[PDB]
Amino acid sequence: GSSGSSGLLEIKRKGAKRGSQHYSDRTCARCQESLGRLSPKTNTCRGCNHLVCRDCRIQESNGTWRCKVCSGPSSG
Ligand SMILES: [Zn+2]
Ligand SMILES: [Zn+2]
Repeated sequence: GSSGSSGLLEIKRKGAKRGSQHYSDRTCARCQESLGRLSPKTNTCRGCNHLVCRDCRIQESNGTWRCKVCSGPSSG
């Protein structure tokens, strides 16, 4: 005769109870800089609707602008 069994799980979550005040940050999407002073609402790339600074974007016509990755060359 013979037999054998096994099995186990590992749970790991944030830890802190359900209550995270200000659990959101605003950092560039190309340089991940501190966009604190800057405005993320307006600093949104119309291309990929992402968050970038006034340094990782390019000025375009029709008062539009896109991120280097967008306005710049193609990227896989
Ligand atoms: Zn973009
Ligand atoms: Zn940037």
